[PDB]
Amino acid sequence: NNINYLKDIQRWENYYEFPLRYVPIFDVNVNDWALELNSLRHYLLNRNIKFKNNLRTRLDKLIMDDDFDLADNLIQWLKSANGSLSSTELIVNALYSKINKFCEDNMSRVWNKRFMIMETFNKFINQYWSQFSKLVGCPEDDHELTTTVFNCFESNFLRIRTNEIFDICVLAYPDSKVTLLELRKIMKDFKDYTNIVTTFLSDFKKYILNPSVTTVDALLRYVKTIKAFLVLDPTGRCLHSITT
Amino acid sequence: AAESKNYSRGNTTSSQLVESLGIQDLTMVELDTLLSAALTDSESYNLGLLCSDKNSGDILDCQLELWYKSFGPH
Amino acid sequence: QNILKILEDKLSEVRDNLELLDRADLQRCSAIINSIRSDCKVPLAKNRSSKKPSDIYSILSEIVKSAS
Amino acid sequence: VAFKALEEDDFLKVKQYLLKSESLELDYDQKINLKYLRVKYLVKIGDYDLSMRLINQYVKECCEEVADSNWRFKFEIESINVLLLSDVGIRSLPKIIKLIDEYKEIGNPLRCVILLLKLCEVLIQVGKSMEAECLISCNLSTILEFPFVRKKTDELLESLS
Amino acid sequence: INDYFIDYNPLFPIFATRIAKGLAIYRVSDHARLAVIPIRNINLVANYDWDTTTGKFLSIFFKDGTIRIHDIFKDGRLVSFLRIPSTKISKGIWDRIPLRYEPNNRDFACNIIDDLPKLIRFVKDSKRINIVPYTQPNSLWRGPDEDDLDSNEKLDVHVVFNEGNDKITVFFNGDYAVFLSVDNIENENSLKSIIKVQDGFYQCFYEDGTVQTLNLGPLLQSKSSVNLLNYIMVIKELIGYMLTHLEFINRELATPYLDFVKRLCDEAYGYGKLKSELEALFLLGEISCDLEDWLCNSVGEKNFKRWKYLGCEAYQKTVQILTLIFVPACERIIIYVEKLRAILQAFSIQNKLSYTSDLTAVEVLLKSSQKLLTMTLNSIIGLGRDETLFEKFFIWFNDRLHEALDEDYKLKFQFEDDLYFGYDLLSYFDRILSKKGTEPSSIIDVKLYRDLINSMSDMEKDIAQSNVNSHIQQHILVDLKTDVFAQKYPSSQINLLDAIKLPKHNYIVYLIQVTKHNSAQEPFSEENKKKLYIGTLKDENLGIISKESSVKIPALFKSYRLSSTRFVPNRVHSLLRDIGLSDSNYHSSYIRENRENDDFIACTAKVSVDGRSASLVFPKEKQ
Repeated sequence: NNINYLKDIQRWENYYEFPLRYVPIFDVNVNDWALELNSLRHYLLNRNIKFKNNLRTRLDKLIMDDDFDLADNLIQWLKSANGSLSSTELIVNALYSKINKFCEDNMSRVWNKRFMIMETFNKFINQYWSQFSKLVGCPEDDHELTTTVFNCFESNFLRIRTNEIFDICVLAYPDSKVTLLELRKIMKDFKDYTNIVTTFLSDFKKYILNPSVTTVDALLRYVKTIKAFLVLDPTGRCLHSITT
Repeated sequence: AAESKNYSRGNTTSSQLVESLGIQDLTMVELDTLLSAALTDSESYNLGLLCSDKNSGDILDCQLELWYKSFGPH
Repeated sequence: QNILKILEDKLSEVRDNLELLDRADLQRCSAIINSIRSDCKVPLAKNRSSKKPSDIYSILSEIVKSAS
Repeated sequence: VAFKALEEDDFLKVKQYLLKSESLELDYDQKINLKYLRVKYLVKIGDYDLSMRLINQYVKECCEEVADSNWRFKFEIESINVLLLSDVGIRSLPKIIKLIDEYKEIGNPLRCVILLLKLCEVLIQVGKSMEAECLISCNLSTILEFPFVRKKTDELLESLS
Repeated sequence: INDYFIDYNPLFPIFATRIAKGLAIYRVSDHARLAVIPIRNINLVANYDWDTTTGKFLSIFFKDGTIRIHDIFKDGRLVSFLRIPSTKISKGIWDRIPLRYEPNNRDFACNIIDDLPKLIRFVKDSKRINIVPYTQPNSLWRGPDEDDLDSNEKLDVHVVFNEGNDKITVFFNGDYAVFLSVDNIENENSLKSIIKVQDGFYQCFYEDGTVQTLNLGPLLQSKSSVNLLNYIMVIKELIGYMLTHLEFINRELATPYLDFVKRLCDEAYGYGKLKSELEALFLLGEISCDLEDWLCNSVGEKNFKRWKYLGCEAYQKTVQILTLIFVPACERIIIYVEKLRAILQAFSIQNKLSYTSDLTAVEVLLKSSQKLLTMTLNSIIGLGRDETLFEKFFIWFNDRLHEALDEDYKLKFQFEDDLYFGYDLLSYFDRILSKKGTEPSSIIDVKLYRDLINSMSDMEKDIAQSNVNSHIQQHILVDLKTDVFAQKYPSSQINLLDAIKLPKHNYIVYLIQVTKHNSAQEPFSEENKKKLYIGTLKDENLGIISKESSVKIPALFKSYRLSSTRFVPNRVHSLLRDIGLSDSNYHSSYIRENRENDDFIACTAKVSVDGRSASLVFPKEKQ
């Protein structure tokens, strides 16, 4: 009941195996010592919920501060334990959190660049993909994992652009025109369009439809959105919804 | 990614609730209740049979739980 | 139970006495095949579709509109 | 009258009525009530091997012969009660949770609360009454609105004390 | 625009200025008038407060006890009128707290009101009777703004302070009122300024330097307690909602129909003679000379169609309002009082507080509302029989009337269609022509309905006062008045002027007048100088941070009342540039309105608090 952190189990392991060096009892060819260690680790995983949660938080923190070696040791420890918390779920969540934060850091409010999603993906791959492949153990040339990572990057790019579409269309236009055309290449579902308009109305009505705002600037910004969305949407159905 | 698409469009689902309660392992919880007190011989062979099962799941958990009950602190 | 859990994975060929499992499709296919061999309940799955509650007048106007 | 007699522990009266049940010509709605009455009476006596073999047959034919969901639920919770009363309620955990999230979407408050009491009753017979008290305390406000579960709710409170 | 007034809207570049004709609104960028609020006397207005959460509305406080709120965006249109029972207002603050009820698995308290279809109102215009969706009386200024994507329900709390006695009154949602009695009534200290720390946390600052803290935190953190507050407000509204419609049918449907019957029958022919004559007409067909005059001259064709039109709406519209209004409302009353009972019972066990609130008040309302639903259903069945008796009467009355006016009418309807046709025809006469029928309650027992609803409404005020106020007050803690400045200044009499909170910052900036206490051993020292020390306190625990620096007043500014200074946030520097950029009658050197008006000081005190500064304005009230 006194175990709360990984460092506690490592020092207890050292505490138990301290006499092992001075008296050899475990045969080299049989990994007996490892068997009960994994057994005790498995029970601690499957009996102590607080330890399980602490391991989740510790791994998330370690992957966040780029302590890759200790994270690899943690993953090795979990795999050896073979508990009800498999390392596959943890690395998935850790990778997903890391890519989200990297996306938030990098492609926030930057719209002048063209094909920047490729630039972001390449920069992230060169910075972390080799370390991530070492953590998982899969070959560096895993094509379908890179494809899924790219698909998540563009989904994150879409989500950020949906959030910022108001400042995108009102202020930066027409300087942000290029990324609007790139955005056009991504949107494919009716839900994407209904979310893009209902957010854009919400902010525009929040900010522009104030009577405290001058009417001349309100119209000037309004037509700026009209041309921006017209270039974004050749059909103009969203323009009709906005106009109505 | 698919779950995030719905999430974009946490402890909200019941699976996390049962995970939080710490009752995920059906057999381990059941034997923990059964061993609470005793240890009648007729039952003990039945529990020992579970440890000596030809094929099962968390067999190692039951073995060490039985060891804790037999020779642990009390 | 674990032995049956194993059979929940690799069994896909319809090999009789399916009722002790918990997979309906294999049971339904077995029921379909057993009927054809005999010549028997093709129980169709009801689509459990699923939101605004609206007001009284909107409901009443809806029913009189659909009445005609 | 028989249901009232069951509550007042008039086992002689309900036993004699069940004899009439097997040889009467009854409507389906009357059939299920006496079919359901027989299950509740058998739980009171104490014999559970017969009742358990009997109740699952009822619900299985309560989903194929007639697609009656309301009578499927009332029969289902009786299977939970007989299990947990026999000091083995852990087997019911997959079944109750499947009904909890299913009825959360439906939104019937009675269905949600009655499952909470069965969930709470399970958690206190495992040795983990600590979190059961924590769960019941947060939801104590919304479970007193239902009168017929108050007696089971109040009785559980004295157990926790 | 030169004035010592004006509070800037934190969320939009708009200010509220004061002019002679009323409260005025001018855009900062254009100096263009936007709205005018007609106010009679400035002295009656205790203070005005803007909307912190949304900024679309504006609040005005009157000294007598009325709160009036106008929206800026609708050209200053009045949107709601508020009253507080017998309260003298000194200074009020309006706050909007948005609730966040994130979905949690441990919360099994599902809602079914959303599930039940929403009610509808009955409103009749001049042309016809129309039916519109139901809207709460205060929902127009509380409804989910089209602007707020975060449409989370917002708790509306109005806090009221009474002058001369320092009594604290808190007002919720515009209907429910809670009274809190302060223990420190020994000193009649005027309240200088109100500062809001976060949602539901307020600090009050009096002239003597004592600080009083009101905390809504425990109430906000208890999910059930807020629901208790919401439920008791709904129950009172719906009871009046039924009562509003009950007087509608009595005034619009019942009385006009009966008055037409009375004028056409009693004023023309009489009741007792008519009933006997009509039965003779029904059985024998004997029409006297006088009665034929009544059919031709009094009734005629013109009133007959009106009689049918008035009668049909008197019954067919009456049943609609009983089924579409009363039944859904009475079910909703029952569901809410049942939830009302459950909440109080739980906290009687959960708190385990020694004092208990009796539940007989709830039980009486439960049976009374249950009595109503049984009683309305009896009427709906009753009006069903009335329609049958109604129609059978006129289908025969059509036949007699036209025969008297045509002498060649071909009788289309036949009595042989129905066997008991006579009994229904006669039974209508007794209902419409009798001493009980003469009363306005002939159609429905309006008096019994009016008494029963008022019985619940009067009892509903009892449950709110006796029990709900007891529970809300317990969850409300009022911090005792304390002196913080004594530790830094223990030998000085402290005079407090004003203090505000700088947004996005957790520090309290205050302006104080420090006068050293002169002991009885130092006679008549000239060090009785009023020092306008300014310091900072952390918003939570009011802890001193920086050493106070005494601002040196120039000798030219000693002829002004320093006590009347107030804080002015949100870029006062913008107006200074615009004054010189606008060809107005206002000159900046000091902002002066011409050469013949009062001069007001704009002390832009650059108090560098972690690199940031505020702004002050010094009013002119010459001593």
